[PDB]
Amino acid sequence: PTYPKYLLSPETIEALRKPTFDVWLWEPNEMLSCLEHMYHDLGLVRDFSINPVTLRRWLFCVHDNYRNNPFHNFRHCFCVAQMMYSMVWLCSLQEKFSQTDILILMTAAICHDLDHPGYNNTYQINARTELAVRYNDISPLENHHCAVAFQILAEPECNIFSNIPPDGFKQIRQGMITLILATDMARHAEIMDSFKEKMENFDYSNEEHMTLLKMILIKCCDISNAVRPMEVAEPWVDCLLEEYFMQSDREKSEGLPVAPFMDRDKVTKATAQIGFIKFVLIPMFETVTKLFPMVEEIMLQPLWESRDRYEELKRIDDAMKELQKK
Amino acid sequence: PTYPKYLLSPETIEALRKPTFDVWLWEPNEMLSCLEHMYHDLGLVRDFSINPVTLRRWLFCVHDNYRNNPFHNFRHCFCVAQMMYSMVWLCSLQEKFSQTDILILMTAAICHDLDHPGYNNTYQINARTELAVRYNDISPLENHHCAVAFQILAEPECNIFSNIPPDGFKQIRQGMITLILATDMARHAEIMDSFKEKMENFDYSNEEHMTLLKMILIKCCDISNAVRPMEVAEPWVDCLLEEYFMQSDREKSEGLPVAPFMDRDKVTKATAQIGFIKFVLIPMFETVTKLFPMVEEIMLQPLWESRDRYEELKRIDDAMKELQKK
Ligand SMILES: CC(C)Cn1c(=O)n(C)c(=O)c2nc[nH]c21
Ligand SMILES: CC(C)Cn1c(=O)n(C)c(=O)c2nc[nH]c21
Ligand SMILES: [Cl-]
Ligand SMILES: [Mg+2]
Ligand SMILES: [Mg+2]
Ligand SMILES: [Zn+2]
Ligand SMILES: [Zn+2]
Repeated sequence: PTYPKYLLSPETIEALRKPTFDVWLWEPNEMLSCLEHMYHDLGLVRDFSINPVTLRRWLFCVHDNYRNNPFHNFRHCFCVAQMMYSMVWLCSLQEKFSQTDILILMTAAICHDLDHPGYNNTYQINARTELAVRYNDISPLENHHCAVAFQILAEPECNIFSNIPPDGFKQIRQGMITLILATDMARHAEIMDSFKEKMENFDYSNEEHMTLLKMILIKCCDISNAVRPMEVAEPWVDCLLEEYFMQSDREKSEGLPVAPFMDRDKVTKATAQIGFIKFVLIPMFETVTKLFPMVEEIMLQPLWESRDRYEELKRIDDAMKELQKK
Repeated sequence: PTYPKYLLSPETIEALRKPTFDVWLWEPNEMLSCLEHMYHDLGLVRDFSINPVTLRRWLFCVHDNYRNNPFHNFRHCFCVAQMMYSMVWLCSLQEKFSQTDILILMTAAICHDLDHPGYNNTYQINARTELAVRYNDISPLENHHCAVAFQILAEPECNIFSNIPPDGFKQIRQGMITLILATDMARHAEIMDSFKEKMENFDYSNEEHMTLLKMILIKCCDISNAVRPMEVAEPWVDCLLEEYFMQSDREKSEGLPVAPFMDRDKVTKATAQIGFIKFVLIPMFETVTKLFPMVEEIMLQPLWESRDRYEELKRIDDAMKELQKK
């Protein structure tokens, strides 16, 4: 009568293009079909002569190399790449960007957290891990993500880039690296600044302007959870906090600095979200809206709502804990 | 390491181009992935804007509409379509045919036995079945295969021709009808003569000449299982005879006429093959070799070897019956 799960119904194909898409409904293989579809639908399979079979193997290998972390997992990977896919449609990015650029944006989005250990850079550096030693305390996680990405692509079976002349590869690889390395939150302010600076007299044919825009785009998708509808956004926060508490417990247990923002004893869902939405998320999207007006209605709207929802929740949190003493 | 069965190895993708391909090793879902690969690899998806998912849904629906016959089943249609794909490479057919021609050839190969009951035309006509009545004793099975083919494509989610302009559709539809109908073995000698007549002075840009070549090609692929290595060829013969025996049993049991060549009592495997190879297969391929010289060494040769092998088995079979029969 009807078809297997991995064949996407036309309703799904439609919803995939929109930020309201419910990421929680799907299972690993379903998600892999979606990612696969994105590559065809954006015409990347066509313009880069990607063998459609290689692509499936690549996607599967990528899935294997994500870990069973509360937040930094394949579902998140999928979530980021889906957001990226929405923005290509919403902002008509194919008008402003070459196909190469779109290829870079999508691949980097899929790859950006490969083999995340579930503990942040500060953990690596303070605990003097293999990765910190290997990368000399310079964005060890992001370097490793990027290294794993190209290890997968160096494998013949998984090499979606096999039909691209060497000079194209070099350009793609350089783009991915920049993008994946830019997801390190430590660099946030720096990148924001450079962007804001160039944002004063922006030129779509100045390569350094474009590079920064791509950087901002991936950063946007990276932390775009709070942009999604409340039902979808809310569980992600719990997962993130779960991961943070796991780290601080270890850090406490081994005698390493604990970040207050990760401390089980100091942190509440609302206080965590409020400053983050208000001071990191909102300003970042505000700046993007100057280039793409539609972003306000689609991205800023629900962020404002989330801000208000969490501010109100804090009032509640405060009133309740006040009650329990005086 | 561990890729699912339905992700085809690069070795598999490779062997798919040769007529030595072992059709028996594969589960339905793998056979589906192979047929999918063919449409991409030949540029059919590209040149006809076939929605990659619709292709998959279409293939699945086609699968659903094949029956569980000993011979006339989905593995057979896969086998036929795989042989056709080999022809395209072996004989460099893309230098001779439009992409529209290829699409007709592939699609008709896939659709050519849809919903086969396991009883041939002679059975339908003599038993006055519903199909024989519907089609007035004119190639009733083949007509039925077609109708199902187009009933499948009439479903929007299965319609791999959605983005083909109406003229193109009419042209494809006409081609497919001609080819599927040419698979009725009652017409074999008629078609051979027409082709041989054209063969005296063959014109690659005469439409009548090409229509006939395409008819011969589908006919070749249809009975081509006999051209594969012994290990692959022989089981098919047992399957066909199972179907034949099932029918002749019914015909005896219902007082209908029985064809000698389908008779449990009159037929040996060896004697059936020798006859078929000598008076149907070899002459057909011999005349095709005059247009495509490479066919001799890769079809005709295995056929000669086969004919010799079965001649040996016959000597041994005869000796066995010389011990029974009282
Ligand atoms: C406060 C900030 C440095 C830590 N931080 C973060 O890095 N990401 C990605 C979040 O989604 C987030 N939410 C609260 N804090 C967060
Ligand atoms: C009965 C059999 C020896 C003849 N025969 C046949 O008629 N068709 C259609 C085949 O595909 C086939 N394959 C092997 N023999 C075959
Ligand atoms: Cl506001
Ligand atoms: Mg990260
Ligand atoms: Mg038939
Ligand atoms: Zn991330
Ligand atoms: Zn057949």
